[PDB]
Amino acid sequence: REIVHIQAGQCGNQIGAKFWEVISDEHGIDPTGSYHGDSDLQLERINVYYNEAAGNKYVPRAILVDLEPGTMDSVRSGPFGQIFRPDNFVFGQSGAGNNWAKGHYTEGAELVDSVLDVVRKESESCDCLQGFQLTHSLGGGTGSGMGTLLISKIREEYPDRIMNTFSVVPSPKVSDTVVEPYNATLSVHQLVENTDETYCIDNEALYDICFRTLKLTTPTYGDLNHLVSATMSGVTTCLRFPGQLNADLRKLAVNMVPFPRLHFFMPGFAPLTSRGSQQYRALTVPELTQQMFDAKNMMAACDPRHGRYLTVAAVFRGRMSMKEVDEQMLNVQNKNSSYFVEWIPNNVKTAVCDIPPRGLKMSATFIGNSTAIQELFKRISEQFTAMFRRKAFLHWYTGEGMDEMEFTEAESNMNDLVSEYQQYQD
Amino acid sequence: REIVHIQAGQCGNQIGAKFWEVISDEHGIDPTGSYHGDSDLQLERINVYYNEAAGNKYVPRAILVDLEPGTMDSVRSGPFGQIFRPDNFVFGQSGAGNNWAKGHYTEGAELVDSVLDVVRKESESCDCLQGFQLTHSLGGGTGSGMGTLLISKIREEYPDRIMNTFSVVPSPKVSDTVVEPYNATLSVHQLVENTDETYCIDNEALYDICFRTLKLTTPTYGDLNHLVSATMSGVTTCLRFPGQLNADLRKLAVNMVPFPRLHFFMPGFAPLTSRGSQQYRALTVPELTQQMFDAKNMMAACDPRHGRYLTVAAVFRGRMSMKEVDEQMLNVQNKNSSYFVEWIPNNVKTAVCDIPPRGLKMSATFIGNSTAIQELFKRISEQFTAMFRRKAFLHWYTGEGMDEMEFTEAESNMNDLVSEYQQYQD
Amino acid sequence: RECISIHVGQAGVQIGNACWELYCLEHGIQPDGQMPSFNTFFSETGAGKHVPRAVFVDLEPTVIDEVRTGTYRQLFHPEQLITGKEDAANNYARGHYTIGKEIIDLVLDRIRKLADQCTGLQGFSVFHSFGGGTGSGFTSLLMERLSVDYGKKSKLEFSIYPAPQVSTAVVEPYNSILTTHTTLEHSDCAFMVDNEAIYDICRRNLDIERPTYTNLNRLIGQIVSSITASLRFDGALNVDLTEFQTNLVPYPRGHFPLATYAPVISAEKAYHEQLSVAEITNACFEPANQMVKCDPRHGKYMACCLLYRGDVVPKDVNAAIATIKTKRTIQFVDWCPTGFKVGINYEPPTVVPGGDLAKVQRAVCMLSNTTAIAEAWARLDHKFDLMYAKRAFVHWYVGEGMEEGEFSEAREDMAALEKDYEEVGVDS
Amino acid sequence: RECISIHVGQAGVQIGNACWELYCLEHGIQPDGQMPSFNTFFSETGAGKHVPRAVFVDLEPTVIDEVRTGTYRQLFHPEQLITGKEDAANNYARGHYTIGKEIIDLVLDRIRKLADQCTGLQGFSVFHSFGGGTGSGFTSLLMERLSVDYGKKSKLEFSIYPAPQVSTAVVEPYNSILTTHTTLEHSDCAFMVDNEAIYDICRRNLDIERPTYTNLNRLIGQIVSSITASLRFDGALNVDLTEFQTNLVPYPRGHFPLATYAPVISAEKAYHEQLSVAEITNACFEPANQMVKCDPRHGKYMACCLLYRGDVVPKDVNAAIATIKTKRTIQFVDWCPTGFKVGINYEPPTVVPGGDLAKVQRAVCMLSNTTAIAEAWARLDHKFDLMYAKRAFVHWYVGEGMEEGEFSEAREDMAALEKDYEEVGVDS
Ligand SMILES: CC(=O)O[C@H]1C(=O)[C@@]2(C)[C@H]([C@H](OC(=O)c3ccccc3)[C@]3(O)C[C@H](OC(=O)[C@H](O)[C@@H](NC(=O)c4ccccc4)c4ccccc4)C(C)=C1C3(C)C)[C@]1(OC(C)=O)CO[C@@H]1C[C@@H]2O
Ligand SMILES: CC(=O)O[C@H]1C(=O)[C@@]2(C)[C@H]([C@H](OC(=O)c3ccccc3)[C@]3(O)C[C@H](OC(=O)[C@H](O)[C@@H](NC(=O)c4ccccc4)c4ccccc4)C(C)=C1C3(C)C)[C@]1(OC(C)=O)CO[C@@H]1C[C@@H]2O
Ligand SMILES: Nc1nc2c(ncn2[C@@H]2O[C@H](COP(=O)(O)OP(=O)(O)OP(=O)(O)O)[C@@H](O)[C@H]2O)c(=O)[nH]1
Ligand SMILES: Nc1nc2c(ncn2[C@@H]2O[C@H](COP(=O)(O)OP(=O)(O)OP(=O)(O)O)[C@@H](O)[C@H]2O)c(=O)[nH]1
Ligand SMILES: Nc1nc2c(ncn2[C@@H]2O[C@H](COP(=O)(O)OP(=O)(O)O)[C@@H](O)[C@H]2O)c(=O)[nH]1
Ligand SMILES: Nc1nc2c(ncn2[C@@H]2O[C@H](COP(=O)(O)OP(=O)(O)O)[C@@H](O)[C@H]2O)c(=O)[nH]1
Ligand SMILES: [Mg+2]
Ligand SMILES: [Mg+2]
Repeated sequence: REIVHIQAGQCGNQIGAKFWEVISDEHGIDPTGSYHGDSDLQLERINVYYNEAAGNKYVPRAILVDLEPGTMDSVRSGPFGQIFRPDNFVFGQSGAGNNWAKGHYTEGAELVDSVLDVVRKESESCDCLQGFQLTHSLGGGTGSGMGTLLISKIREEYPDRIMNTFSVVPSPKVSDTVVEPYNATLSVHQLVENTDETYCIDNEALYDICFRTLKLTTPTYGDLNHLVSATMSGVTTCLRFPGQLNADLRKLAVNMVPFPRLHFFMPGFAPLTSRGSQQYRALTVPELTQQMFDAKNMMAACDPRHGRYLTVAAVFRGRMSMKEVDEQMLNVQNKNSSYFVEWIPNNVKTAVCDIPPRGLKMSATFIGNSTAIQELFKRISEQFTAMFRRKAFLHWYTGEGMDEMEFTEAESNMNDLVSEYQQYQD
Repeated sequence: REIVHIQAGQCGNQIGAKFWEVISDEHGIDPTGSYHGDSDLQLERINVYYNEAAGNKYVPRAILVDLEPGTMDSVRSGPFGQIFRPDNFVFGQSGAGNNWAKGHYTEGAELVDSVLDVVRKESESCDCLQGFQLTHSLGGGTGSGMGTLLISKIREEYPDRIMNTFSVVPSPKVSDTVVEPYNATLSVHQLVENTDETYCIDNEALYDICFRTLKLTTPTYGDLNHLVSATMSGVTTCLRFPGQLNADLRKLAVNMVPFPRLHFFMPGFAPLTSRGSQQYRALTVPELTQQMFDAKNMMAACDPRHGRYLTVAAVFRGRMSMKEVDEQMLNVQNKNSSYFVEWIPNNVKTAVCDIPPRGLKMSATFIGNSTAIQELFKRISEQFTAMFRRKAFLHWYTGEGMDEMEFTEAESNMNDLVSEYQQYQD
Repeated sequence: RECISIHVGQAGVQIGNACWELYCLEHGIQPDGQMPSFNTFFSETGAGKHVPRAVFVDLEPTVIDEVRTGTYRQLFHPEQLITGKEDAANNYARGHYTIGKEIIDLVLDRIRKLADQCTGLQGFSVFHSFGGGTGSGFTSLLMERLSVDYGKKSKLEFSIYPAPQVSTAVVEPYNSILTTHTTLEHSDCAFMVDNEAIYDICRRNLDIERPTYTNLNRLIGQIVSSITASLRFDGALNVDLTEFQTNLVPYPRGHFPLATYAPVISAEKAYHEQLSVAEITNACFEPANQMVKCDPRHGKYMACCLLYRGDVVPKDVNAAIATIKTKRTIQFVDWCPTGFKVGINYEPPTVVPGGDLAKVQRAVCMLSNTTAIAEAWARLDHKFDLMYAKRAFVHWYVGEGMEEGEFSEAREDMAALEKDYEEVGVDS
Repeated sequence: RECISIHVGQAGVQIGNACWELYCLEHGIQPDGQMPSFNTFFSETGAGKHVPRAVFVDLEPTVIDEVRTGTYRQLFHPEQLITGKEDAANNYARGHYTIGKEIIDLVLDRIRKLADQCTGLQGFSVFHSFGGGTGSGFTSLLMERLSVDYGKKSKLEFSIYPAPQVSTAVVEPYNSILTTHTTLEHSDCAFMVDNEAIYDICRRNLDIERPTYTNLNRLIGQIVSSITASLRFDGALNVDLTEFQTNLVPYPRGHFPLATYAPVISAEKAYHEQLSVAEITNACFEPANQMVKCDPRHGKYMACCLLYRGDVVPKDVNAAIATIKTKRTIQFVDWCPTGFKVGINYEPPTVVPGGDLAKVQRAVCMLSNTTAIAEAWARLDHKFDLMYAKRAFVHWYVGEGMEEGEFSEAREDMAALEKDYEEVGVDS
């Protein structure tokens, strides 16, 4: 039950930097590799995430991908870089330059061949692959461009493994590039088609969490990605660890998706709390559900009170009663059934993991799949049309070899995607 | 079971310089001769490689051949020179000068008579000769020219002993002489005909190992030949030492060669690792097989994924289970049977030697005989035709007494050799 | 004199965890196997170590891992501890075919070996959930195979039935539809258990406001042991399980007995306590003590069996029966008159250290066939149809090779299942 | 009362390493030879030192060197320790003629001297691999010579048969084709042993995921000792090996018995254990416990002999036989009805310090003639033909003077060997 983690692009590498830190702490693994934890859990399920080398060394089953060493170099240079083997630093020079066409279509493909060779080498060492996880930004040339190439080729090799990816949704407040939503559309066109599931991450919403609910002052990407990693680990650690309602991801996905083409997720983390609150807030499952249900804790700028939920996953960590959980789950559906899909009478899936989080007594994560997600796609299409009409910057991509009808096709597919949510929205 | 080692030419002497160093360390023998090791192995099988003189002295059963003292003088002058007896320094003055005709046909032959006299004297002292090993460069006048004379005369004297030679394949990046591939062709013509087996060594590939896989910076011939010697000793030490699947070389060869005229080998060493990797790499038989199978660890510029393997030898050193080895061996053949010959259902030969390497816990070496080898011969023939057409430099050889039809014949035989691989290539 | 217990799926194994604990309780069986002195569930070695005759199947190692790292791991042998690797993904198709088919040969052989090791195989009992993959699908696979090989042995199933309101997986109704049919087809008896009813009992009768499955399964196991452990042990009116088959199922397609348990008393409650046979059996007819959320009131009753432990006298039992006849509100079918089998085991009811139930001096369970069960299936039926109308989630099975008609077919089989109660209740 | 064991080839000697260890185990024989108190395998001197009656042949000193530098080197005498110098190179031609012919005179004389030193020579048993040079070729040479001189003594061979999938030498199928023929011709019985099956047993029954030949040979030796050591020692139903010849081979060309061993239990497994005669003999008929990768199912059975150690009673054995008759799936030939010889040695089964098998109280092996063996030969046959079609490697034997027709001839002899099973299985 191994999981392959591929980090790609400036952000994928940066996000994954926090993710692996978290995981290492979760299992009591020293930055230089050795395990010093004290629970059976910490040892026994390393498996998934680390290769045990002699000497008690554990190496992350992951590859860091980019066309510039920069980001990866800073990681290697600093803390936790030492846990990574040289073989996980696959990069060229020069980068794409935020160009999807160069990443996917030209230049990074060349690197991708070596990336996948390494992946293959890891898949040979794997005992039992459960699946793959990619971390990247939707609008990024290497993250998404190269990432989408990797996805299409990995699924080719392994149709039956879980293909998942976590992606950053371009935020209205932070464009980089003019064609950031262009890159996103191009990737979406492939991402939808080639993955089993993808997570929607909106920085702007994450900032909202940071300050509005956590009242923190200055979010860095590391703090924001810390938040993200909490949910990523929330998801998979319970896959790893024993529990009561184990929800393998695959199973989950099964349950999450009623329709093959709608595989977008809305994660949210529950025990979000400011420090002040610590002294005032009781922690119960209903408390966690209050924070799960509340749209303000969503990690993406989509309002679940606007859209309708297809599926809701409710991840629990810690020794909760089944009654308490089940009753509260039910209570949520009793209250606002109107925001759920009509044809499924129980749209919320519990998944309780016995194992407590470190530190917290209880923890929970919300994962959903709602029609509200279409709003972000609409934002993309909106911008795209402006851009497309005047081919702004397109010449750069044209030089790479992209056709206007190719982009049009991608747009169409975006339009389809939005209509698909409309079909079940109502 | 003695082995005679003849080093010839600038490189044979230089390569052998590292080889004997390695061997001496393998057996705990001091540079000045005496044995100070501590294992039974180190003592009991010296036999093969050293003559025990009174006083606990061991002398390498080998002869250093050249027409200039230069190289041998530097060896004698420096470390380990003291382990060699004066009788092993057989040289004249002047050299050939990179001229095969002078080496083989004229001048070095005169020296060769004294060389072989010494060889004979050693063969008289031998108890039980297993065979002979020559180290040389294919395109070298004294290495190969004189070497080929030695080979033809030794086999004459001893048809039933193993005639083997290790030879350097002219690399595209390093010519010396214009007629370096000419010399190679001329020698090949005799080498094929007069040896039982020969090893293909391509410097360019060895550099690739040095940096690409080992990430070392500045290869010297000594570092590169260190690598070579690791494989040479890999091969024969297990011949010497007890093991489970002892694979005498003769037996091996039997198994390696389906057809009398195809006796070329593709060695590769397995525990190739950079220093960095040390802290991250687990060492298992599958790990070793991953590095054996991977074409990037081949010591010659031939791609085994291009050609087809006739035979694969798998040398193991250390206490491995038979299951682990046998299962993994099988696994390789299961995966890529398409790169193996059709008419042999088990094309890989294990040879496990019980005895561990010094230091490493496990070690392995790949030896193969594949059709991919023809690529180097093609490079030779390619160059040759250019050269032959305009007799460039041929006048130098003409002066020595070489005929154009003689070279043509040699070419034909090269062409035959290539076609022979084609016949089994498919 | 022996029978084998099979635990498939998480729920099956988690119940099994309670079951072997209980059998250790019943005789004071040490972890090493000491136990003097009962070989219906255990087999003895010459070491004096007795081991259970049971099989645990989980296609992910995780649950069994907990068994192998838990107490009692000395008592269990790897033979019984079946672990797969990879997952059946919540779908009957893989559970029954794709994955299960790979492991089932192992499983079947292990069962066969144990069967050969038994002397006087009465049959077997299987614990599973109706809604899962493995629990259902794999189980299904297994039951078909067991019906081939062990044709005339008892086939009892204990199936957990999803609460209409609480569900943890969206395709549970889809899986259960496939399951049910096949189950029926090969089973001799299937018990339905509804987690919500049990939760209600835990909070209302046991007064426990924080139940987990571990305590829920303690209840279930206690009941089950009273049903089976006890029946092989000797009593005052020693009844066997094959006798219950004969005496439980009036119809060829009989068969879905409902069990209740009614002395389910908190420690505190038990102080005051005095529950006579009559009092206990009154509690058995309360909806609150049903074990399945159904409501006896509106169904008809067909067989009603009462299983006794401890301090019970036949005369008083008969008086309690008369009370039941009097108190009727028990809409018995006209097909059967009076068909209420009693079994009485002298052995006192047991209590588990770690439980929360007070020690009772007498204990009675009630087995019953009622038509009210169909209501539970109707709830499911509508859920099934809704999903199938959209064909939601179907691709998870179609990619696995399932045919749409197969699912619609299975629903039609469910209709026939509902019709079984219609038929029975209908006619008189 | 005596017999001699000959170990030829690496494998033969490595098995021998286990064999003499085992005989030391059987009586508590000290390195110096003390042993009181069994002279079937040892001969006694007036020093009180008993030495084995065995011959080890290796044409390279290396293996014997390990013997002479190992434990037990006090027990072995140089007479028995035959070393050559140079190599037979993996080829029958040198093994049989070129090299072997030089050493064989020594070897034969040493055998002859030991034969003269025996009192009551029953015969001899030879351990070798089918595929080698010396192991095959030299062996072949030897067997011919022994059939000349010791015409009426027993000729048992224990031949390791290359696993169809794992091979260490390309000319093994070429060597085995020559070997087989001659072996048959002079042998009374040849055992086939398949390393892969044994590996499977080691990992599945013994649970050892890192087997080496040293532990594989421990298994083999244990079995062999139960077959022979034991047969000369006294029991309840003391059977001899010559009786097995009489009772093992129905056909003149009989003869390729298959042995299985079935109590092959890990220490841990053995805790739970209870393997009765019936249980053990069921295990003997499992493909998993075969020792050769073949599958009993599709062959026919002709003789089946059961060899018992320790805690065994005839009545219960007979009951187990009845079980076997019942459980049949044993396609016995109509030629023979019921021909299942049992031999029972009171002496308990032994365990080697250093082994990984649990102490068992009773042990049973099964010897059998089946037609399924031909399948193994068919695999080889195709490999042989492929090589011969190309004439690959043939020059290694042609330079040694072999004729092409000799190899094709030998294949035709193999066809006749396959025909032996055809014949037998065919007719009824
Ligand atoms: C004294 C004490 O109890 O301190 C708590 C604490 O004060 C609070 C505020 C923590 C704190 O988290 C944050 O302030 C935070 C910072 C950036 C982004 C997101 C969150 C805490 O830093 C985080 C830390 O979390 C963990 O230890 C979890 O195991 C968590 N670990 C990490 O995120 C992690 C951080 C650094 C290095 C390695 C891992 C985790 C969660 C899900 C899955 C895997 C791991 C906890 C409980 C605390 C501190 C230390 C103050 C809270 O967060 C989490 C994820 O638990 C914020 O609201 C919760 C409520 C906690 O009570
Ligand atoms: C602390 C420690 O464990 O150091 C190792 C070490 O770091 C590594 C990197 C060694 C090292 O080898 C090299 O760096 C190297 C340099 C030039 C050419 C080729 C290799 C090592 O130098 C080589 C040395 O090898 C041996 O000792 C073998 O017996 C080897 N000996 C020689 O090649 C030799 C070198 C100098 C003088 C005399 C002999 C050998 C191999 C096959 C057959 C016979 C002998 C070893 C294990 C190490 C060091 C010392 C760092 C490695 O190589 C070998 C041949 O073992 C390189 O990848 C392997 C993996 C080893 O772990
Ligand atoms: N009473 C009881 N019900 C349980 C228990 N565990 C799970 N259930 C119920 O059984 C159903 C859950 O089945 P799952 O655990 O999802 O699946 P499974 O049947 O084990 O098989 P898979 O789907 O392949 O994992 C739900 O309706 C749960 O409410 C338990 O320990 N006790
Ligand atoms: N069971 C078992 N099989 C072995 C052992 N050693 C080798 N074999 C098998 O026997 C065959 C090997 O024969 P070799 O060791 O190559 O040769 P040999 O028969 O000793 O004689 P030569 O070829 O002349 O060396 C292969 O099929 C091996 O798998 C051993 O110790 N035990
Ligand atoms: N959450 C998050 N978003 C990031 C990070 N880095 C870049 N992004 C987002 O990613 C988009 C830019 O794409 P980028 O990652 O630079 O593309 P690439 O590097 O060329 O593949 C912007 O919407 C950013 O907000 C990060 O570390 N965390
Ligand atoms: N690996 C290797 N190649 C060598 C060495 N010395 C010369 N060569 C190669 O040998 C060829 C030149 O032949 P050379 O040895 O000078 O011939 P000779 O000395 O006249 O017999 C070139 O292809 C070199 O790369 C060496 O020490 N190691
Ligand atoms: Mg499960
Ligand atoms: Mg040998």
